[PDB]
Amino acid sequence: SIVMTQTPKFLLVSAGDRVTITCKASQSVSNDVAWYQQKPGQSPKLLIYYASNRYTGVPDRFTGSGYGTDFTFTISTVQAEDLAVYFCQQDYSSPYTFGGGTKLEIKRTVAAPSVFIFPPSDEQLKSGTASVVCLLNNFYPREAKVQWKVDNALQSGNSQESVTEQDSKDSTYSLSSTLTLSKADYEKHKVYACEVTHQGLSSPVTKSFNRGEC
Amino acid sequence: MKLEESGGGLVQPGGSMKLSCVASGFTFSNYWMNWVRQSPEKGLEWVAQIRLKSYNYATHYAESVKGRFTISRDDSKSSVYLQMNNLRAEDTGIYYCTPDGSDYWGQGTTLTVSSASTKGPSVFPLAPSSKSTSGGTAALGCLVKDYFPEPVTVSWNSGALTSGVHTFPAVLQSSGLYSLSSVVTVPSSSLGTQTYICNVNHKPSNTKVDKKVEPKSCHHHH
Ligand SMILES: [Co+2]
Repeated sequence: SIVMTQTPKFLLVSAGDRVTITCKASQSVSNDVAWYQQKPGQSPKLLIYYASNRYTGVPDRFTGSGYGTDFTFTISTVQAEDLAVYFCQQDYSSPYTFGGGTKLEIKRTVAAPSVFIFPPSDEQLKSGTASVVCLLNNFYPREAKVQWKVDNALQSGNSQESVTEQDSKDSTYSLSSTLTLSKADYEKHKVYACEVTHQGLSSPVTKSFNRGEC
Repeated sequence: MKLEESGGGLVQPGGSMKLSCVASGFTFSNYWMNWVRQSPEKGLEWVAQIRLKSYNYATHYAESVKGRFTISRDDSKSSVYLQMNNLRAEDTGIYYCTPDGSDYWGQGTTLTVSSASTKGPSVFPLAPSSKSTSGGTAALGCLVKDYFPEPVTVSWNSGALTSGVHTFPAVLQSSGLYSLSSVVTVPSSSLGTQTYICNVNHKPSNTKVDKKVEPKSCHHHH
């Protein structure tokens, strides 16, 4: 079967800038190449077909070209709403095969997180566990250090972080960090602090609460 | 023009499942139909195709599904189906139904092939408070913890609330059970008149849960 080799795997672009994605077929596929856009949480959307025709309703910034083995797809002036993974696909002969995808990250101006902290709920505590959640909202770039401190003692090995996809409008990320401990350990300590270090903060920001405060 | 997949779910390796896709707003009998699947690890993979009455409904299959999967259609019901036998772990993914030219796609239907038993989540409030308030905005949310397998879906006030929502990718805990948070930022003035409810659905365990998230005062009045 025909291998479609799609490059780059990742692309960092400022809005207004150009995106060029390439697919190379392990053998000739004439012009039976299509390009798809898949935004987070959505199904693929057809953008370009027979390698160079743009589908109905797709804006002019989207082009493609190529024949045989070498195919490219272009977004001339990338918009925040173009945040997606893009895929090529070979229609020429079965099995129809897809490129591995290209993930677009949109470069923007630095934006500091707003930081929020959440104590464990009364209901969860009843069950023997304490989850403490720190939220970093609407920031850029993704790079961020979140440090948990309990009674000013730095934590290690007992937290996990999750990050959202870039927002289609403001191009920011949000991030959750969840500190997990036993109810017994939780009740042994007073101060629960999340400390955030980020390029957009002139100095790390700490949000905290006392066990029993809320 | 619309397609809708159903039939997906959780199944044991070696098990069987049938997916369905119903079309409307086009002349179905005129279109070749495809099933395509997607997983993070493997990406997009074409699975099966069925052609027209003319062809005597010619079918083709990806090597990896040959002898196990059968595509069929019912033109009189504008429907295409995928019968899946002897399911493998690697058949896990979201399955999409798409016509020739892949002009349009459905919402997809999730197949999970796993020997593990299911576990429904607990849903805990992330209460809004002074600790999650900045400049007249408050953040609140819900922690959906200790479930297996993926996915859960989270909505707010039955989908009436979408602005400012961030539902985070689940993370695998050291226990092997998933956890995720969904948050939203809202006017802090809203807290007094608006009820905030996270609607949680983990279909594998038949969990359908609505959790009202109530504000906490802490010592803000002091
Ligand atoms: Co007080």
